[PDB]
Amino acid sequence: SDCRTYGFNTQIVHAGQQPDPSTGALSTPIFQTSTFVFDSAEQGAARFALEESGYIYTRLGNPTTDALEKKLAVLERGEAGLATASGISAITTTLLTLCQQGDHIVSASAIYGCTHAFLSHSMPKFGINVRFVDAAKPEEIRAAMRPETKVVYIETPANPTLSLVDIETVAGIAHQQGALLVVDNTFMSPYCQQPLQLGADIVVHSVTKYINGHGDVIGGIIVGKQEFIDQARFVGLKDITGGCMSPFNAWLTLRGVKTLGIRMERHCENALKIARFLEGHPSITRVYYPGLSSHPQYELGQRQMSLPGGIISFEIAGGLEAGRRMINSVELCLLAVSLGDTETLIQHPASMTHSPVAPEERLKAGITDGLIRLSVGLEDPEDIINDLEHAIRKAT
Amino acid sequence: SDCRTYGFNTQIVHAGQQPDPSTGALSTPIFQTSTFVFDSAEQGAARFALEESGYIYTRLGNPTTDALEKKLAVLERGEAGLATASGISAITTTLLTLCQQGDHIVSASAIYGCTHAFLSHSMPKFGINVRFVDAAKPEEIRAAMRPETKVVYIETPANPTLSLVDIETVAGIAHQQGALLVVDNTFMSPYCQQPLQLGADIVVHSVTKYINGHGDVIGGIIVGKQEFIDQARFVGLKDITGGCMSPFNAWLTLRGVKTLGIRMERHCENALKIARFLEGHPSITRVYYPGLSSHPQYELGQRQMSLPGGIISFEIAGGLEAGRRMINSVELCLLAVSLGDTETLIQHPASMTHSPVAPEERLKAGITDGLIRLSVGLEDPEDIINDLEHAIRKAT
Amino acid sequence: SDCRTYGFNTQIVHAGQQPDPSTGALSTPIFQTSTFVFDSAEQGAARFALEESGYIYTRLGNPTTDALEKKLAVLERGEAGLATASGISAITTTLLTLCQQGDHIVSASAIYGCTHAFLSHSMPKFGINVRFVDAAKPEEIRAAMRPETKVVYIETPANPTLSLVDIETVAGIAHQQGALLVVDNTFMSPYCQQPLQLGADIVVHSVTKYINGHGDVIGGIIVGKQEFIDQARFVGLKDITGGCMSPFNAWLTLRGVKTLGIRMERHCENALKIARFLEGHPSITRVYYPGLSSHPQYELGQRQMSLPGGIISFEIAGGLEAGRRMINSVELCLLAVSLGDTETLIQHPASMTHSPVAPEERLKAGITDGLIRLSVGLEDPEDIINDLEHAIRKAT
Amino acid sequence: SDCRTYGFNTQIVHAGQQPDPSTGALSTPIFQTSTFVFDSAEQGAARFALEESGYIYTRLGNPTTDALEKKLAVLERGEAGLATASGISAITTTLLTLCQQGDHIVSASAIYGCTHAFLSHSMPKFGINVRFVDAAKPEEIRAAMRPETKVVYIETPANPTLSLVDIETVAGIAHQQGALLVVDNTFMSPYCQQPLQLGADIVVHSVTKYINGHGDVIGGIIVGKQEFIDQARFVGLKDITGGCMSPFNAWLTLRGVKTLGIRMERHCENALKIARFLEGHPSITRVYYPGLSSHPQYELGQRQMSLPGGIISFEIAGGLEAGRRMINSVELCLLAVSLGDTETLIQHPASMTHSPVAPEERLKAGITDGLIRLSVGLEDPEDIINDLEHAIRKAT
Ligand SMILES: Cc1ncc(COP(=O)(O)O)c(CNCC(=O)O)c1O
Ligand SMILES: Cc1ncc(COP(=O)(O)O)c(CNCC(=O)O)c1O
Ligand SMILES: Cc1ncc(COP(=O)(O)O)c(CNCC(=O)O)c1O
Ligand SMILES: Cc1ncc(COP(=O)(O)O)c(CNCC(=O)O)c1O
Repeated sequence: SDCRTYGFNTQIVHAGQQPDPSTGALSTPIFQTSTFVFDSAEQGAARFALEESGYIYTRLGNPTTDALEKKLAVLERGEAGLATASGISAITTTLLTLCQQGDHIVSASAIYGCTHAFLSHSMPKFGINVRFVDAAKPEEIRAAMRPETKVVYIETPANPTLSLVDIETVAGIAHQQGALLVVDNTFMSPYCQQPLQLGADIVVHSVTKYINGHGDVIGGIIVGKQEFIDQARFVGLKDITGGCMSPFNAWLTLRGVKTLGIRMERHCENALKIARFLEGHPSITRVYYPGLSSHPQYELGQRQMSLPGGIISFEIAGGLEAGRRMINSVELCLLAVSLGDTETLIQHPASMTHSPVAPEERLKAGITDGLIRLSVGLEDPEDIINDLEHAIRKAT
Repeated sequence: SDCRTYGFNTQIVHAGQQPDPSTGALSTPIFQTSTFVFDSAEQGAARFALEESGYIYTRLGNPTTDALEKKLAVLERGEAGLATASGISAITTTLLTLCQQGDHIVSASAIYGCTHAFLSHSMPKFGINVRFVDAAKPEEIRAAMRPETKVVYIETPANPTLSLVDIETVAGIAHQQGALLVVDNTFMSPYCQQPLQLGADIVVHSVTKYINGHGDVIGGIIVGKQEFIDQARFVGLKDITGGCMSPFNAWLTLRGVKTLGIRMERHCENALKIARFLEGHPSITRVYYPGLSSHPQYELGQRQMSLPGGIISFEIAGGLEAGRRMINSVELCLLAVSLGDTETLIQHPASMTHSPVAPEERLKAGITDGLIRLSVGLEDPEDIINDLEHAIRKAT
Repeated sequence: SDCRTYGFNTQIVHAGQQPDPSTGALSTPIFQTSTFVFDSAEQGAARFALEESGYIYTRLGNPTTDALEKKLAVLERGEAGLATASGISAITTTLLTLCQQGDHIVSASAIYGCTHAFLSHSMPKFGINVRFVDAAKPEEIRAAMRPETKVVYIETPANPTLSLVDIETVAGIAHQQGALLVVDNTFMSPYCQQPLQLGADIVVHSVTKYINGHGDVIGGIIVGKQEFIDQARFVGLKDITGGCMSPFNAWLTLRGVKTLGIRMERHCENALKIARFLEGHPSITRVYYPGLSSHPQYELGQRQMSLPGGIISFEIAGGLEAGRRMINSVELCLLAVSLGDTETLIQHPASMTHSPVAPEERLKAGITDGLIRLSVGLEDPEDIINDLEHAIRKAT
Repeated sequence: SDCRTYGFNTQIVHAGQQPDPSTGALSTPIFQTSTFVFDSAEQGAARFALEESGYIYTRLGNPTTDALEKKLAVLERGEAGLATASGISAITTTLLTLCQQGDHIVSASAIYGCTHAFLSHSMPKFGINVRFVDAAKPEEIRAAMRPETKVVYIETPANPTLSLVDIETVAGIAHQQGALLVVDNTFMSPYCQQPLQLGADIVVHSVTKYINGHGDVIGGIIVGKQEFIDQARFVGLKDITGGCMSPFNAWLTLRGVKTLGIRMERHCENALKIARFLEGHPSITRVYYPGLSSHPQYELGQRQMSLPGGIISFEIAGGLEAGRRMINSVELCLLAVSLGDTETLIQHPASMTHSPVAPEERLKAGITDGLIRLSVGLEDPEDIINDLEHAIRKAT
């Protein structure tokens, strides 16, 4: 019995999971319990000093959460996993585990906004400095390293613009200089990109997105070597963020992840079609999509990703006002944040998430007035395309 | 329609809750969603800049979690609430919201061990110093204050020993010197003690314990003024710990809390009886219980608590080995950590949670070799007493 | 280890439940699985012929549902239990298990309306006849028996009017004449009335009401001898109604039932007060409540019930229109059906559930124009009373 | 806004669902409530007489269950839907709605065993007769019709052997003679076969199988004309079986069904490969699979099914003992009943479900000693094939 051995689809379905030993129940039971019962005083002391296995209390670990963690470790080719309340909590639990006052981080600039603020306004208040670079240009990463640099942090593709970061090249710079690479692998799952295999040390995910895939879990997951994971758990989560995952949330995300392979295939085949349509459209000025040949890092993309992903950005003819009109005129696509659910979602960070954010903040930070982000769900592409077509046509 | 007005039991049942407006559904629906849908671009921008109500995304807020938060705010007489993944996350989200490098905390020594470690080994790594005092002696609290002291932190009664801390007296010292009081109100719920009414600024709870009351939720809750809560939410939780609560966990804890008044009454009436039995027992050397007249702070207890609580500590004749035997000989009482569930739980932090923790660490830190902690559940007291009687008799 | 031995409160908390054997998890795990895994072909054949224990498939049985079933069997002093999708399904699964075409039932007239219709319009279509009697007059029960009478069916107290049925006296008539007694014990739980101890053969409950107690489960439970239960399960449920219970619903109802003893105590102490207030009110013409001395079967009530229950009926000065006004004027009490939740619920079967049901159907069937039914929740009685007082005053 | 209009994948994702109107919550909320609250007495009377919309009480209907019901109605091209506790309860609720004593049913012989027993031993006890025919030979269906025949009942493909039934041809015989056709569409979902479009009147499903697809829900669904559905609901379910569905079970099955299109595609592409491998294997004597050209009804299959399905039966060299060995020697495939989960499941109704069922009962009833049924999950086919190959090789 070793699940690391089977093909990747078999692993998505089976790894971390086994029928319940005392009943045969095939679905992983929801161990919705806060506490666990020891059968002896000495056994309670054994477990508590970390001297024996296994369970003590849900903040510390849980058999439902354990399966999910073993699964994701397997899919990412990591040694171990640690689930968390949110993807944000996967990132902060990681970096607050790795960092004390006086340390330095080097970060991609082109990351998720809530990650940006943690690093911008919160990290330095604990005396941990962060320097921001265009991670697409790995020399910038080298140029910002310092003796106190403990961690280099990246997302690929980069949330807003779908630019890429060469992981292997970034792995070697960070390592040469004594730092760990931490890669947020959220936009791809491990079905699409495996940063650990490229030399990264830690992978984090918002399991909220594709891994759960169903738009009803907020959660995160950390994957890395056993020694780091143990600290992330017994200190970072146990003591610092306390962002542990509900066993219900674990069990939903195990449910969600069974269909990861086939949902990724369909997300990505759908998005390719939609992107090609967007490219040919006279009212669309630019399309950002790793699967379009016109993508500046297309070849990089072809080597480190099995699939170009379910996310498309694009700019519409006429900026802010046209984008507003278009986003108000979709009938199928839903106006919401988050991504990686089975429904097609659309966001206009210009008329929307960044509207009373002064025009000059915006542009510096990769966002245009016409920029629309699409999360492509599992609908028939024709239906999405016709909805897009209608609303674009409406708006220009 | 104002629920702050009704009696305390009516509030436990009703406050924060109303039948679902589009259906009439009386149970608060589980909004197990990650995302929310805006009906306009401009409405999405309104909400996002904090310019209009209400929902955007579950890490930020959720209608299920909102009810629980409004309930607990009401019961504690606070302005607002913020739920969290764990009670630990309620504490760290609070103090990491209030503290940057260079700040000082003054803390009770006699607190929950995981809180102790956060303050001992983790807080100072962000350049935040913590000084530990016997909070039972409020002069010690005064004596340790500094110009950079931002927060005073206490538990009452104090987790291990059930010693008390005079909240009103501690409120005034902390305030006189420009600091906030933060009180962990976990061992009491607000049905028993309301620290905010005594002058505390922030109350935190592990809702895992009594508030949920059913041993199947890990969760926490923060209560305080709107201005602090907004920061705890939009920065501390959104950005730093990311310890948000599953809407399922919220909905269980709303379920759990309906019966808070009657479960507290029964916990406390049961525990009083058991404590009086323990007092009269020739093989029990000491009993720690706020409702026993021999309690050193009995009068303090009588003024700041409506009820003496569901927790008893006691020492058994013969130390470590007798306590081990006793704890291995109970048949009804369950050997487990946590407290405040409907089953009677018993822990022996000597033979157990602190066994390969060298004898000298232990004693300094209030723990004796014979010390047993009982969480008294909802069983018939006679049954618990006879189980206790049998096992004590076994062990000496 | 035998839970039939402890006091009744200890049993409510513990019976049917034990910590999970492979993990120690104290909360009963939710085995939300459809299927179970056998470790051998021969073991799969063993279980399937009923030749060995235990689990095969959730329609047939489940470890979560099993606990609830063992609990309720214990509390009712029955041999075994069988959970169901609804209380209606507990009744039909019972009687369709016990009855073929040509059989006869004798039933109380004063039962739940949906039960009435099953017996009125549905039972006879399968060639099973039902005769309706005032079960309050046990001679009427004797007078309607026939050689083909297989079952006598009753509710006590009787849903609408809170009249009672003498179980022991009805047990002996039914038995003398070769029939089983089936008692719907829903309005009481087993904490209040134990019909099996009085000589009844089968007890059914809508666990939707008090047993779950939290207004978020639809469910039912059957309790009786092992031999009948096995048929109810392997034929009646497996083959006929197929009304099996979700393991989630089981697990909520196990959660709900932990607090049964204390919720019943509070329901009943609250209702007593409210009933006495209603009695003294000049605008209330009649009050129906087993705990009022003016109850016609008060002594019967005193002998077969530990407590008079949480349900009050009463008539208001001025009939239909006054009752409508009153029910529209309550502010705390919620206008809804069902009963036995933690919120106080109020229904006016006159202006409401039976309004376009012609005035003459109604009166025959125990209902008056002014009749209001209150399900008394866990609010402060004073608050309920003042709400009642206000609205009554409004309405007359 | 009309979802009947979009392509079939768009419908799987969207139909029956819309963001929550008072919050925007994109996931359909779990309305885990027993009861609903009316805002007026008169509105409570309106709804109750069926005079206005909408909700009254979960046994009767629920907004979570409603979505699932509207979805499945849409996917099957029916007018309405009604969810149930089990697939068995979808069938009995249907036929007990349509049948009184004296009526006749004509049924396929080759159906699910639990359906068989209901019809064999239970239906006739209510004075409802059933005649069993080889539904593969539609003349046999004609030959058994009677003046009192109300319903013809079929499964296609037929659970054990995967024989087919020509729906259109059977529709016309049943209709010509004044009967309704009822088709159990469980082995296909509506993604694969739409019996209603072929002239059937009622479709039932065990949603336990493919529709939920995740092996953690027991549930069923009825689809048909509004007039029949209303009776199935307000009488058959409300009064007779009472097999209503938990809103949690509904919400899981809505979750499960989002991925129906892609899970069916993968189930069926996987199974085709495995079947072709099984065909070429010298130790496999017979393979039953609608997608193999050697299937006797291959052309029928090609016309009424979009896809040949995820189920394979086959016989192994050497009968009972070889099948036992093989089924005990699989390492990936799980030994369990049920089908249509994401894991590959295998059953040997010879050494197993029918072992102490005397050899002569068996053979009559289509089962051979060597017969193995495979439910093909979402693993890599190569992995399943190699596991099959190994175990077959083991066993012969
Ligand atoms: C790359 C990335 N990393 C982390 C997160 C944080 O995940 P949680 O919400 O679970 O804490 C997100 C969410 N980004 C939301 C999207 O841009 O709309 C993300 O896109
Ligand atoms: C007083 C107090 N505060 C905070 C916590 C932390 O709660 P969470 O486990 O939800 O993170 C605990 C738990 N103390 C466990 C008991 O001493 O066994 C506590 O007792
Ligand atoms: C006595 C009694 N028996 C059975 C039922 C049926 O229970 P389910 O709804 O779980 O199927 C009820 C519900 N009676 C609802 C009340 O009169 O408002 C009842 O009161
Ligand atoms: C065709 C068919 N119809 C109805 C059912 C009944 O479904 P429920 O278990 O939800 O009540 C089944 C289950 N048949 C199980 C399989 O043969 O292993 C079935 O295969």
